Amino acid sequence: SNAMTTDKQTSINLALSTINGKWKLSLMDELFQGTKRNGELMRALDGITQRVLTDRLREMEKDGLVHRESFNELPPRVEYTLTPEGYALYDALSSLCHWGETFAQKKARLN
Amino acid sequence: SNAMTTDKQTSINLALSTINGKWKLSLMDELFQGTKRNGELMRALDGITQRVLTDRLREMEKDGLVHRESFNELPPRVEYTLTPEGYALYDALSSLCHWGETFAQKKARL
Repeated sequence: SNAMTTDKQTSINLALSTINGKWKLSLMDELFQGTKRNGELMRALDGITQRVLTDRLREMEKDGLVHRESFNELPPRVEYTLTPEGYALYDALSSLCHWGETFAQKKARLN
Repeated sequence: SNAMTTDKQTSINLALSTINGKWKLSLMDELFQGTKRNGELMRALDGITQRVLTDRLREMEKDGLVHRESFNELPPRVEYTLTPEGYALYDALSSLCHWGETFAQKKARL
């Protein structure tokens, strides 16, 4: 928030720790396009195992980034989405991404 | 920009690498409100030596984050500010920071 009482380094670090784990950025990219079922994520993310996938989603749900909704259907259907904070972190990361893209292109141009 | 051709992971890591150097987040914070002289920065950052203050500022200038302005007056003086790129990276880190803050606060209430 840039509140003067907030230690910036500690809270940058804490924020990154929720999203820096293997697959998590890819997972977030998939959920940003829209609601996803387990099988869709299994297909979209090449070489991820179901054990790794559920582990990731569990951590991300815990951290408040991913919402898991179960539908009482025949058979039940489980939807994954980004939370509001999930979307907010997606946006912060896209801004950094945009920064690093511009910077890397300047380096290539002047090298 | 989330263009089809950009790897986001690599882009994020590159941005972070420019400010992960010790002191740099703090320098960038001191420069936000505007122009700073070497002595002001020295006094604001406890334990920084002139040597590493100059080393950081030089790296941040090379990375296009910091502008170094030389004034040719009596006597000459140098002033440091953030560039538009520097401000753009600062904004992006602030959004990240805000998120960690909300997260720690939520954790604290529980």
